[PDB]
Amino acid sequence: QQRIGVIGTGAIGGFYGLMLAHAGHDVHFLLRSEFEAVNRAGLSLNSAVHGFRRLAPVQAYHSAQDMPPCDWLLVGAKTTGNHELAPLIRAAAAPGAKVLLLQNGLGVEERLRPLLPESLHLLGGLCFICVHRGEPGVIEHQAYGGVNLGYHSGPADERRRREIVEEGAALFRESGLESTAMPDLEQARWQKLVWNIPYNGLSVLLKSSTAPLMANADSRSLIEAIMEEVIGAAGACGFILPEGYADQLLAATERMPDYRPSMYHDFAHGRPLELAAIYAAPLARAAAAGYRMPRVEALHQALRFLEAQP
Amino acid sequence: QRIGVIGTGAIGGFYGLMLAHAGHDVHFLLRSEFEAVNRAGLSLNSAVHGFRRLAPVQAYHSAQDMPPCDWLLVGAKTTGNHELAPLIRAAAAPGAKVLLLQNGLGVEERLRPLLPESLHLLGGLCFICVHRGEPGVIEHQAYGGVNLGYHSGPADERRRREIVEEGAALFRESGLESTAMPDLEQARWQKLVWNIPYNGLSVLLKSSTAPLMANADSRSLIEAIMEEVIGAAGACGFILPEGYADQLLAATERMPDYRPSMYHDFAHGRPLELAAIYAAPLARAAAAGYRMPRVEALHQALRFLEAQP
Ligand SMILES: NC(=O)c1ccc[n+]([C@@H]2O[C@H](COP(=O)([O-])OP(=O)(O)OC[C@H]3O[C@@H](n4cnc5c(N)ncnc54)[C@H](OP(=O)(O)O)[C@@H]3O)[C@@H](O)[C@H]2O)c1
Ligand SMILES: NC(=O)c1ccc[n+]([C@@H]2O[C@H](COP(=O)([O-])OP(=O)(O)OC[C@H]3O[C@@H](n4cnc5c(N)ncnc54)[C@H](OP(=O)(O)O)[C@@H]3O)[C@@H](O)[C@H]2O)c1
Ligand SMILES: CC(C)CC(=O)C(=O)O
Ligand SMILES: CC(C)CC(=O)C(=O)O
Repeated sequence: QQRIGVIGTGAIGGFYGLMLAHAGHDVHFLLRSEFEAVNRAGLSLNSAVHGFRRLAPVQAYHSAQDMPPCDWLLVGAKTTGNHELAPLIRAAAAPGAKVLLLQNGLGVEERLRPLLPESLHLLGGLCFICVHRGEPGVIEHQAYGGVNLGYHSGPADERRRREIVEEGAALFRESGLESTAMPDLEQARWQKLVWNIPYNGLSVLLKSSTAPLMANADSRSLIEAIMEEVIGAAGACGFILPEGYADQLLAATERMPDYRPSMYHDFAHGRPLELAAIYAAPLARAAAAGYRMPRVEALHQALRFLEAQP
Repeated sequence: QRIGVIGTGAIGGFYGLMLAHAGHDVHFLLRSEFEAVNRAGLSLNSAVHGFRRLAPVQAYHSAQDMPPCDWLLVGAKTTGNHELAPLIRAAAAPGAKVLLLQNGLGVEERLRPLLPESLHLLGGLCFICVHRGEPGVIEHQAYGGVNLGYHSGPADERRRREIVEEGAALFRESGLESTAMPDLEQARWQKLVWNIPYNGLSVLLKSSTAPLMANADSRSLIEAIMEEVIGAAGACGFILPEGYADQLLAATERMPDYRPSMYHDFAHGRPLELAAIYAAPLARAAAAGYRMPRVEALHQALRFLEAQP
């Protein structure tokens, strides 16, 4: 019923694009390194939640200008190349399209917004999912998959903004995925950092997946201390998270399957880490509030050092 | 002045050899590399002084075989006092001076209950870049000075200054720089400003001093850690000299690329000196109500790494 465009068909874009297509939506994929392989072989998903899923043939595109105008654009690219990202979105966007950034970090919508026409709605999609590019054209989905949507900016008034976020959530729900409308995209991005900041960084730094990090008492105490810093930074910036929120997130991660965070896969494959959106932007916002995050600041410095080493 | 060396590694081998090369009667107790040292001897390749060779050397595999020494240079690691203590006692002459050429905080006090109260327990702060190369070979890269401080023993206020002065004179006799320190605790805190950031980050970031100093992010991290140790020392009653971080950084800039002792330990599978270098300063700072979040986090990361397969 809706024409969906996927700008950046990686683990996230491939997964959500495939899931929507399997729900009967008209999905068009823009691919980069794997366009040729996915164009011929197709898209396939190994998922512990949804079983094996395949799309063949896929409506795949190597040029964004080849794509037809889409009502929703699912941005699955990393936050690392914003000026490379913007021209593609405008090309594939139908009049008044909804742009949904399926991206981690803080301040990402504001940073992309100057390049996007004011006629386009800009939304944030916070994905709680364990997923990675496993094999060329194959997506490895380990757990979860829910997406929470929030409206950032666009021509909609307050009622229409809620309707558009609800419309986006319902699309994923129709696909068999969990989805809720968030009242405050900025508050939700801060909440998501409480998990991404310790786990993404320590997985790279300590060369470890989630289970050994939770099993060892020192890493677990370090994770909790980092969580408190992010929660304090969120509070200092005007967003007070729920009571005992660190304990809730720690408990759920213990129930998580053994998992290597997205940033771990990035570091192993030599891809740029999303340090700017996940670490630098929270650190800068907290500094503006006069709130120091010593452990996060030190972790960011170590991550930058590791990226720069031969 | 019979000198004994308990733990003839890089540190014990270096200072023992320098004393022996200066005519002293030095007796080396060895562990893993005894048979190698007993045949080849001790060779010192020093970028500061040059090449020195001690062959043959008075080498021992058990402290029981050692004669009673007036000075005991302890160059062992701080990770096995239960093994270390009977060795010191067996090699100690009556009223001997035990010099702990070891990093960390609280090191002497942790050893004092296992040594007779008639022995003089001293600390030796060694600012030096030295490591064991091939068996029997000591690779000395930079610096080498030792500052001495008195911790415990039967000596009165007068003899405590004389004993610390006598030990410093031995090292100055051998061509080394050596200063008598009035406060061993403050001097140990000073040495921690270097070993806390550089030992841990070398293991954590799988790197040596040159890459850590050349990268702007790791350099800022080192500095931030240094200010934590400085602030903790001041919170515990020991105000360190001003701009000591900058002085340490400048010395490290003029250091050849160096792997701290803890880096060699991790690579060889030996236990890391975390208890003396991190746990003790953290607990001491905690009792003073001073928090070291970066050092606390570094210590947790190191404990994680040491427990991994
Ligand atoms: N479990 C997860 O993976 C997860 C969970 C939550 C949130 N996220 C967030 O989702 C976003 C993507 O993460 P990911 O795991 O999916 O990484 P990924 O597997 O590397 O996917 C990123 C995709 O974007 C493509 N891309 C980037 N620029 C492009 C351009 N101009 N044109 C066409 N394609 C372009 C990349 O192409 P190439 O593959 O050819 O390089 C890649 O396919 C990140 O912001 C991440 O924080 C990920
Ligand atoms: N440039 C430096 O190396 C440097 C500088 C400043 C401070 N330090 C500190 O000096 C001390 C020793 O450093 P290092 O570089 O000489 O290490 P090292 O090369 O490993 O030398 C240690 C020597 O003592 C032995 N040993 C280790 N633990 C022992 C124990 N519980 N009991 C008896 N003997 C033991 C070792 O036996 P094996 O032969 O079997 O290994 C070895 O012979 C450490 O506290 C270190 O932090 C070193
Ligand atoms: C639920 C998290 C594992 C997803 C995420 O944010 C990531 O892997 O980067
Ligand atoms: C004086 C330093 C270069 C030595 C040190 O801290 C070490 O190697 O453990």
